[PDB]
Formats: sequence, C-alpha cells, structure tokens
Amino acid sequence: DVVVRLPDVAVPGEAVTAVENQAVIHLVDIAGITSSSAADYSSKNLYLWNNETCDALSAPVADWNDVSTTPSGSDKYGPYWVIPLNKESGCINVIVRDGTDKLIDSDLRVAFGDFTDRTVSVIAGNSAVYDSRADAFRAAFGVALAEAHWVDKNTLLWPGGQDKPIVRLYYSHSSKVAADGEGKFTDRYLKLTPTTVSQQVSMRFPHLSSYAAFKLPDNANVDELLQGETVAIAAAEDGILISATQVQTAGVLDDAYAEAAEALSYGAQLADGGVTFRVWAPTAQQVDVVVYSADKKVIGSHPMTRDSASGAWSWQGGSDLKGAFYRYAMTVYHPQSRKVE
Amino acid sequence: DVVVRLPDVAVPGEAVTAVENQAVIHLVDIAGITSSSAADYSSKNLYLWNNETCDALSAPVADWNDVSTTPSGSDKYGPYWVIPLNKESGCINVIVRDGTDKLIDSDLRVAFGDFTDRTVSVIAGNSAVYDSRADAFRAAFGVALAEAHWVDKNTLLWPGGQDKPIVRLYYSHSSKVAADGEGKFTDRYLKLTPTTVSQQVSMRFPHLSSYAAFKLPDNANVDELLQGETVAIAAAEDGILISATQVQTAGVLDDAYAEAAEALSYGAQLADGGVTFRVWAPTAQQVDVVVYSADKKVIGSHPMTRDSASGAWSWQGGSDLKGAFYRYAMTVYHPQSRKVEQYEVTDPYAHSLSTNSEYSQVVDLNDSALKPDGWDNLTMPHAQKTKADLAKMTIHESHIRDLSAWDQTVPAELRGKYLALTAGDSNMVQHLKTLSASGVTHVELLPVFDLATVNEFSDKVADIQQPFSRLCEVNSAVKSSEFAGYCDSGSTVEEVLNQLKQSDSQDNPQVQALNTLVAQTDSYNWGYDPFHYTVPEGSYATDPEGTTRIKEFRTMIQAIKQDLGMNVIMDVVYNHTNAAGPTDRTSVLDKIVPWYYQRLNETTGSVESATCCSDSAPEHRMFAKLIADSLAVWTTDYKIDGFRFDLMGYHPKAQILSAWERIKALNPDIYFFGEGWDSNQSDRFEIASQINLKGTGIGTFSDRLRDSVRGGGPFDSGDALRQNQGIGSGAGVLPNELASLSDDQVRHLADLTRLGMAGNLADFVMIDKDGAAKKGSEIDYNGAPGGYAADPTEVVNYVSKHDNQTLWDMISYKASQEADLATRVRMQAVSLATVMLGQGIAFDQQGSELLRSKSFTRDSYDSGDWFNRVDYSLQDNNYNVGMPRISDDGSNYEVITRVKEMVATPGEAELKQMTAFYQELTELRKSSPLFTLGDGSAVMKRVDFRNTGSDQQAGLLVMTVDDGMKAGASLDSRLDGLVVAINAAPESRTLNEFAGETLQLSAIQQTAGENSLANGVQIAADGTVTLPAWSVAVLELPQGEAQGAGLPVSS
Ligand SMILES: [Ca+2]
Ligand SMILES: [Ca+2]
Ligand SMILES: [Ca+2]
Ligand SMILES: [Ca+2]
Repeated sequence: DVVVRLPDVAVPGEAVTAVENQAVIHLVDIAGITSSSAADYSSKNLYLWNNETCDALSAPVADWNDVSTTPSGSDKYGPYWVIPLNKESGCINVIVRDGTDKLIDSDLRVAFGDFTDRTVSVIAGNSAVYDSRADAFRAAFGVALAEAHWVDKNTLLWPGGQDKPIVRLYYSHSSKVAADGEGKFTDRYLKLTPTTVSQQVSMRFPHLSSYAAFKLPDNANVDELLQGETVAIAAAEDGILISATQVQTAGVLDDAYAEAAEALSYGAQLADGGVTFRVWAPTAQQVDVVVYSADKKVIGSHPMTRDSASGAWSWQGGSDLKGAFYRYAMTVYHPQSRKVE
Repeated sequence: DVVVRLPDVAVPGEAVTAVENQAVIHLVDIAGITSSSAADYSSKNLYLWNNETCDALSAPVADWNDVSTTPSGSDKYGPYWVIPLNKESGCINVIVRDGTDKLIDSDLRVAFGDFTDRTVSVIAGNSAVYDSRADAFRAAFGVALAEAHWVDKNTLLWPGGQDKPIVRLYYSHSSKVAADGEGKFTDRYLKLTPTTVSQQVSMRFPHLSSYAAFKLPDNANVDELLQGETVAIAAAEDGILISATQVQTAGVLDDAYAEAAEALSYGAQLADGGVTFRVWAPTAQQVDVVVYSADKKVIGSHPMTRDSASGAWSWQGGSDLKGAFYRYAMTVYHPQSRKVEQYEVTDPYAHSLSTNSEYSQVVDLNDSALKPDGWDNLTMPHAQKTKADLAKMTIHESHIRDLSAWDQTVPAELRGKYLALTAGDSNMVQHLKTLSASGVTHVELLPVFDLATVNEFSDKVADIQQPFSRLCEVNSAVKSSEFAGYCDSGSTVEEVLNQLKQSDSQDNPQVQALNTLVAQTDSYNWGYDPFHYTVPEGSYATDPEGTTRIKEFRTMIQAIKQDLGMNVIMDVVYNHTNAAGPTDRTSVLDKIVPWYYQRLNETTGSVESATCCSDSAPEHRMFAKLIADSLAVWTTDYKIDGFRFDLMGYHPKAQILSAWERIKALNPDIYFFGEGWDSNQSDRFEIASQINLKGTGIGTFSDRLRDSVRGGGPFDSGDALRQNQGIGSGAGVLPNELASLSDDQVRHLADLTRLGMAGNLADFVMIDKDGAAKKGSEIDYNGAPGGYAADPTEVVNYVSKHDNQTLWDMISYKASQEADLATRVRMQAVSLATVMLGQGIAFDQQGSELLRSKSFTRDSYDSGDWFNRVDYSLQDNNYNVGMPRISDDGSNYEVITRVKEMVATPGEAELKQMTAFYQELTELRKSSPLFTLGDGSAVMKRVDFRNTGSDQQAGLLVMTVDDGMKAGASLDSRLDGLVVAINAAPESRTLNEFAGETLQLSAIQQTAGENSLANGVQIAADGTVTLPAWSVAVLELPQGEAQGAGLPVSS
C-alpha cells in the first residue's frame, strides 16, 4: 500500500542572509517548485510603504501602480527582495503582489522583534510569516484549512478529494498529523472510497450537499478517532501529496452521541441522594471534577465516568457538596491549536 | 428544483449628480439589491491616490490601512462616494475596497474626458466603468462577458461561481440563453458541483489554475452541448441571479477532439483515387462543400460527413475536381454575435486560391504543370548541415516590390512580381548576382504567403507609376482632398509627388499627406496580415486567378537558388490572423472554429491584440497542427531552406520545437529563427524567447549588439534620436551637439558589441568596462543578461531591418555636424563590420550596401513605393524625398530638420564606394573557417579580445581568433590565427599588442587597395599596426607548414 510523501525536492536553506540595515523577504513559490520549466518573476513586486505603526522602511515607492519593486534575485524555490532599512528596530509594511494584485490577502507587518535574523519567508495566500524557507516549505506541503466534514459515522464530505486517486483519513491520538524527516506521512490512516451524499445528510447540511462524499471503512473505530486529530489527505497515484486539511466533526458528533446525550441532565445536579455532575464532552480524553473551598483551595479532584453511548462524563458526590466551588479539568484536542489542551 | 430568476427591483437612476470640482462613484451592490434587508456599507472604502498619470484628486489619504474614506451616502442600489477634486480635467485613481481588500481586480482610472457628467458607476469584480447606475445594473443582471472556461470534458473554471449556492451550465441549441417575460431562466441546464483543478489542467492552463473548479454531471452530452450556446449561471439559495456569463470552450475542444483530429489530413486532398475534402469544425451544426465553376457559378453543393471522434467533416469526390473552386458553407454558433451563423468560408488549408482569395481552389502541388523546368532536381546552393555550415549564413532581407518596383531594366510587366528575379539582365538581378558572389548566402523574403492588405483585383488599385486620374477613380478620398485639382492634370502620381518635394518642409508635409491617400489603394504592404498561411500572395503574380502564382513563385525560387546561387528564408506570421469575428471578409479561422484559433482575454473573451491585429493561439493543438502542416508544404513543395517567425515570443517554446522536429523529417538541414522578445505570455506557457531557447537550436535576433552599434533603442523619439549615439555614430569619440553620453556609458556599449561579435554567449568570459572578468550572462542589457546563447548559431546579429529606421537614417540622426559624407559612408561600413565579422549569424536589410534611406520613415509598412525605394541604377539612396508619416514620425520633425541638411545626399560615387565596402566585408567573412566557428565551445577556446578594461581606447574593437596548438585542431590550413580590428574613432590608432607577431593584411583587403576599408593600415616589420580613422582591418597570422602557437585565449 502506497506511502503518502512530499514532492522529491530538498528542503530550502534561505539562499540569502539579511545583513545590517536591510531586511530580506522570500516568496516560496509552490507553482515554481512543482518544477518543469524556469519561472518569470518579473510580474512579482512588493508594495512597500511607511506609516505611524511600521515606519522602519528606507525610501518606499509612493505609486501603487509602481510595479518597479521587482525581485532582488531568484532560484528554484522562488524570488526574494533585499529591502533597505532606516532602523534595525520596529517593523515594515509589505504587500506581496503579482502585478497590481495582492498575493497575500492580509497586509503583512514584519516585526523585527519577532524575527531576530530579518530573513523571513512567505507563501501566496498564507498571511503567515516564517523565519525560514524550510518552515514555509513544510507548511506549503502540509496541513492547511478545515475543508473536510465528518458529517455522520460513515461519511466524510470533501470537495478537495474529488476525483483524486488516493483519498485517506489520517489520525493521531497524541500528536499532529505531519510529514517526518523523510517527508512521509507515517501516521495511521483509513482508506476512503467515493460515495454519494445520503438523503439524511442532504437534509441536515443543505449547504454541503454539493460536496464530494467519501465512505469510511467498516472497521473504523469512530469513537477513538474523535479522541484526537484527524486530517483528510489527497494524493497522486504515486503518493505525492496534493492536499492535507483539518476535519470539521460536529456532524458525526451529533450522529454518534446526540441521541443518547439528549436524554441526560447536565450541570451539578444537586438532588435527593446527592449531587450528580454531568458534562457532555464526547471528544475529551479525560474529564475530572475539581472541588474548591471558599478560599479557592482544591478540596478534591475526581476523575469522571464516561458513558460511551453519549460521550457524557459523570461523577456522583454527597449532598455535603451543596455550595462547593468547582471546575472541570479537561484533557481535549482543540483543532484551533492542533493540540491536546 | 429552484428556478433562476431576475430580482424584482426597478432600474436605478443615479440618486446623486456630480457637481463642480467634485466627482461621484456609485457602487452597484449586487448582494445589496438581491436582498430585501438593509446593508451596512461601513466596511466599504476607496483607496484614493495622486500619481504622474491621474493627479486630479484633492487631498487623497496616503495610508493604505486608512479605511476612513467610507461612503458619502447610500440607498437600495448601493453606496456612493462624493470625491473632491483639484481640477475638472484629467483623471483619478480609484481602488474600490471592503476593508483592506480590492473589490475591483484592476486599478480604476476615471477619465473625465470619457464621462462628461463625472457621475460614474462600478460593480464588484467588473473592472468596467459605466456612465449610469442603469447601464451598470443592466450589465450586472445580464449574460455579460466570457468569464467561464470549459477546459476539459468534465471541468468548468469560473471565479464568479466561487462559494455561490447555485452554479449551473445553461444551454440552447438554436437560441440565446436569456430571461423570459417573467424574468426566469427556463432554458435547459446542468448542475455544477465544486471540485479541484486537475494536475493535467494546471499544466495546460497555468493562467487559470487559481480559478474556481466545477465538475459537470456524468450524464452530460459534451458533443451536443458544443453544438450551440452555453452560459454559466450563479444564483442565490432562492434563485436570484448573481451572475450570467458566456463560456470559453477551446480547452474542452482540445480535450474532446484533438487526439483524433490530430491524426487526420486537412484541405482538398487531391490524390490517386480522387479528392478528399476535410475541414475540422467540431462545433458546426452543418458543413457542405460548395463547388464553383471558373465563372464562380455553383456546380455542386455536397453536405459533409461528420466524424464524431474528431469533429472533422469530410467529403470525397472525383479527380475531375482538379482545379475546381470551392468554399465550405458553415452553420455554426459564433459566441461574438451569440448567433448560429450561416456563411461560406475559404479553406484554412487552401493551397491555391481565386483573385483576392475569395474562393479556395482544388490543386495538386506535385503537378509538372506547376513546376519550372528541372524543379524536381533543385538543391540548396549553401550547406546548412553543421553549426559551422549554419554560422556561414549571410542574410539579405528583401521585399518583392522593394526589389523591382523602380528597376527600369526589369520589363514593366514583371516589376513588383516574383518573375522579376528572372530578369537576368537587370540592375537589381545583376546586383544580387554580385552580392552572392562576394558572400551573401541567403535571401529572406518579407511576406510572400497570402496577405490580406493588397487588393488582387488590378482595377481596384492604382500605383504611383500610373496617371493621377487613376488614383482618383479608385480612391474616393483623393477627389475630396487638397490634391483634387491634380485629377484634371495629365501627370502621373510619381510626377505629382516630385513636384510636392519642392515646397515640402516640417511646417508643410505635402509629400506624405498625398502618400497616405495613395497607400490605401496601392500594391505596397510588407504583408504581416495573414489571410491564408499556405498559399503564395497573388498580387506578386502576373495573374492572381488560379494556379499561376504557384508556378511563378517556384520559378522565383529556382532563379534565386540556381541563377543567383543563394538559399531562401521565408518570413512567417503565425502569431496573428488579419481578422476574427463572424463578419470580417478576412476572418477565415474564426468563422470555422469560433473562439478556438484566437487568443482571448480571460474575462471578456475579446480576441487579444498584443501582436497588433488578432492574436492567434499556437498553444492550442489544432492551430499548432495547422502551423506544422503549413511549414511542411513550404518545406517540400516550395523548397524553402529556412523560416523566420514573426513575434516568436507569442509562441510556446514546446510548439516551435515540435514543429522543428516535424519539419526536420522533410529537410534535416532546415533552419528556424525568429523574434524571441518577451511577449508577456509567460503566465500562459514557457514562451519561445531568446533566454528560453538557449541550446535548443532555434535562433533569435539579438538586440544587444544592434542597440550598441546603432545607438539608443527603438521607441526613442525626439532629440533622444540624436542624443543616443552609437559605436558607429561616434558615441564618445566624436560627439554631436546634443550628446551627453558618459565614458562608462560608452565603454558599456563596447562590452555589449564585443559579446555580440563573439556570438552573444551566456558562458563566454570577458574583461568588462571596469576590468572585471565577467560571463556573457553577467553583462547587463537593460536589466536582462546580455549574453544568452549556447552556440553562435542561436544568435542573429543585425544593424538594419525592414522595421525601424534604416542604418543610414540612424547615422544621419546621430553623427556629429563634423562628420562629412565620406566619414558617414565609412560609419555605415564600420557599423556593418561588427555583424559581418562576428561569430553570430549575419543578417542585414536589403539596401544597406546602397546607403538605403526611407527619409526618416520609422514604420515603412504602408509608406509605399515612394519611401521604401531602393535605386538599383545608383543615383541616390532615397534620402530627403519628403517628411515621413505624421502619425508615426511627426514627433521627430524638429530633429529631422536639425539633421537633414547637415550633410550632402549620396550619389553614384558614394553608393559604389559602399557596395565595394560591403562586398569586402562579406568576402572576408567567407575567407576563413575562423570567422564562423559555429560551436559555442570553439568560440570560448579560440575567441578573445584586446583593448579591454577600464583603461580602454573608445571605438577600438580588437578581436583575436586562435588556430594555434592550444586551441586544438588547425581549422584554416593557411592561418595560425586572426585579428579583427575596427577603429570606430576619428583619430588614427596604434596596435602594439601583437608585439613581434608576424602579421599580414588580408589578400581580400590588399586587392581592394584605395577602395579598401583597411586603406592606409600600416603593419610594421616589428609587429606594430597603425589603424587609420573609420577603418576595419583583418590581420592574419600565416601558418608555416606546421600548426604553431597562435593567439591563445587567457584567464
Ligand atoms: Ca492576397
Ligand atoms: Ca497598401
Ligand atoms: Ca494575458
Ligand atoms: Ca592553422
């Protein structure tokens, strides 16, 4: 079975080091590194300008129509601009363009107190600034956006994986799905097969009905998959990565747990027989009730019991707890940070 | 399933009228009007700014982050901004935004001389400016532009349909897709689903890779869809139309039919067993062959058989059809007119035509009847097998009228004809005969394929040779002009023109005023206006009706190769067609397969005009096939030795190489070269440019040496034409009153010249203007690498060509008042020596040997017999014969007057002196294999220069070529080495570099004597050389019965 791997291109090493009273911005050309023939970087230009916030620039062109700020050089990886500075402190305003059109959506602000080397790298439509061409390249041939949708136990909707020869659902419980030192996707995966959007699904998510449907294997352990990270991967017949995206799982959470979860009571339910603590957290790796004094000192930490049908966690304590302070101590993967928080 | 419908909203009426010293821009909010809810226009702002072009703004915010320029008000239709002005004249720079994001892709430029009211309207992502909110709204809620791209059977690319809830492909076979009386889109459609751009697609169309991809249904009948109209529609969840656009289908046509279509033969293929008619028309609803008599009466109308795999239509008839006239009667939807057009079109694969290319003719080019005697056994007089064979190439770029229009020794009926080359006893023929004998190897013919720009009907044309009365009969305009009085005179147009010279001045440009009118009804055009690619031009024939042209053209080829002993280069124009659209008489390709053969704008679908005219698409499979098949015919049926591609940069490098490999199977020694300038098509494909063609074998014209020797560059106008002197105008050495060129500026031109003389190689190491050792690619040429080639055979050096000022005219503009007629004649020769004695391929304009002048005409394409005159009777160089065309040279009249009278006009003596010099230089070029090394590695191992560095003497060009033992093999059995010395300075110079070297002046130059360019060159027994002013010397190192050490290169 084919291994998903990065394009056979070595990781870049800056090519140009930023010297005193001058900064260097690298454009990591994805279309340029995907090779065949040499690229014309004439059309590429930076609209550079001084403002109340970022004023460290030295002689920035006023004219927006001025495409004259062409690359100070290039190579396989893409062009670069050696920008002259006024002061080695502060920041600069860079708008990366191909003619009179923005390549990066957001107006970049290069804070020299964030990138000590002044050698920085950017990718088209990325908005992010990298300290290295390497860090950028890895990001370019990796997991970006949250294009895929796990809408039910069996179905994953993704337009990016449409007509692609290799479509997989990679997963990692305690780490991020990434490429190793060899640029291979070694993390466990599941093979996805093209299917058609269910009648039930189309109803639920009319805004996704047009999206490309994929059937998950029957052996798939839905529950343990939702314990951590999942990433939808599209690759060539040979295994060269086309796309890697994060997965939106609310649909499957409703399909797998909501029926059972809906039939339970939530909060710190103080009734006759004591107090039942219940929190719905179907993805949480661990949940504990932390009980505090009035002085907010820990009086008890109790790991909760998970109900598999619902993904709800509970813990029963005495009626003595009436008035006690508490919080739930979570252990959960957050897709915004890509970490187990 | 949702019905797409119009919004129930009345057409808007501006709401705000622009008053004095203030403009008003309306944003027509589509999302705002499709919504019954109120909109927050806070986020909306204009980035307004003053520049050298549009400066009429009053107080524009500098900060790009400044979103403070919010709307000056709003309503249902959208917001508006009341912009304060400085002046009611000029223009303003508006960037319409929603935060710090451009709403309109292009930077708007509001010209107040285009919109009188200053009340203007714009739509998001539209780029267009409307005079009214109404005009905008109509455009917004209509099928508008050609934004969508059907790139393959399954894929439709459209940014307008991105993130939209409803995306559909509406279609109509016999009608336009529109909204009914209820405002509904009732026409059949297909549902499109979001997908990603295929790897295969991204390769093919890199310029669309960023565009939003949509998958077509699997039930889609691609074939029947391409039978008529298709429209891409984007709508709301409720079905209110957001956008409706036309579809560009060339991509799918290549994907669905090109594989099969590529494997067929096109035209009226007359072979054994009859004649097969085949036309590719994959969208045509119907195609019929209409067969005509000689009187052009219909003899038969035969509906053709469509092959579904290819979209090609065919019809087989008897061999009786040999010579019959025909056209294809089309029934096809044209997206420009949005209608199913019905017209009769000529064959794009026509090989013979009627007068003025009205009808195609069935022909057999292999017929003895169409061949001059012994055509079948005609061979190439000059070899082209090796790089060394190629390097010997010495081109003379000629034009059919330019050659024989004025030569009296050519029988009248043959003047301006192919047959003129047969006039063995003419001044022109005998001149070429002597040039050939002295070393001119190739004849380049300016357009001889079927041009559109000359009426082939004798009686709808009048030339200067004929009475003025004829001019008025043909030209309606002349009867109502400042020359109307001459219609009564019994004098010729030639006569009247010489009369106008007498009072011609910059303030009274009467010579050119009449010429402009003559030029509309003349027989004179360069011909860079293709009608049919694979038929000779008929106006250069004695009779343009039928096959006569084929035998005549061939007769000219035989004369050039056998009687003049020179190879033939045909100038080719595949970059454009003369016209497109369903109406133009000269549109052939665009009438048959609309929107296929032409390069269209990505948004509007308008045929691009980057080349001038109607940009063709060599990137599309069938047009690439057309080009190759065309070149095959000129190769074997016409026996052409080489091809020069007009604006070759507009072609994909892959296409040029493909055609080249294909043609090589018919003639392995075929040469391809062209103008490989940047075309700006790199967004679309790897262009066939000077840079991109390094090591391919395809040659390109080098502008590096050209500009260094000539002075300045093209686009120079006004005093710059005098200020920008060259090495050959005396830049630095003998400056003119207007010159301000620095010593380093002058030294840099020497650097570029030297590099050029050594075949403009990217890897050739030399000592620069500062004394640094630099590779050819490291020497700058206006931001570009100077050197670019792998071998000198990939470079064509020149100092004159049909386009731009003649060499003489440039010297007249650039030479110091001090430079007398005698020194300027030598200045021409000196300029030419850099080309003639350099490793690269020598190219030159016909007439340079006769100090040719166009009396300062820059773009002589339609300046007729008058300005483009070449006097083969040698009385004058056609200098000062009137003020050139106002339209293109008016801006240079003041400069012309300043220089025009500075020196005398050449006469029989000067022209004879220049011819002698020219013959000298070519003889020299053919005098040693050392001048034409061919291989880049040979150049680097043998070629080096002296008088280099920071301390260099200006105007002295010294080149050394090794044949010594350290170079390798003895190439010249007589020589050990070579020295080329060019003293482009008014002061005589000295050469002590070859200290004690035993040198001798070329026998070629010694024979010449007082008429030599080396006349006065001293070679002291002690190896010291004294070079007179404005002189060129070939100093040779004789070999002594064994290869000694010669002139070894250093570093
Ligand atoms: Ca013609
Ligand atoms: Ca004309
Ligand atoms: Ca373009
Ligand atoms: Ca020798």
